[PDB]
Amino acid sequence: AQSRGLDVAMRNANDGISIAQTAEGAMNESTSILQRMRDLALQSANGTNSASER
Amino acid sequence: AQSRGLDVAMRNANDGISIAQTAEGAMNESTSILQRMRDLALQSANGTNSASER
Repeated sequence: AQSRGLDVAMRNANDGISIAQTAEGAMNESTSILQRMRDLALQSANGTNSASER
Repeated sequence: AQSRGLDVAMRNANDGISIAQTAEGAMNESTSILQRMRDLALQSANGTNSASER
């Protein structure tokens, strides 16, 4: 019984690592988007931008 | 007469071991069923199961 429980525990831990991996990948995409947005803001901060390109 | 009684006692004891064997086999099946149910519960105790899997 304990060995079967251990196998089930390994499967549960693998599911946990998989869901963590999926979350990590989503966060990677989000971080890339955030960095792009930060660069956009920094570019907008330049004085010579009139209003339209802003 | 004692010899006849001894034969009767041997037959009765053998019937008893037969009953014990049948009960033991059925209870072995029951133990297997309980082990499978325990595995099912441990699997369900995950967090990555939403609702349908449960």
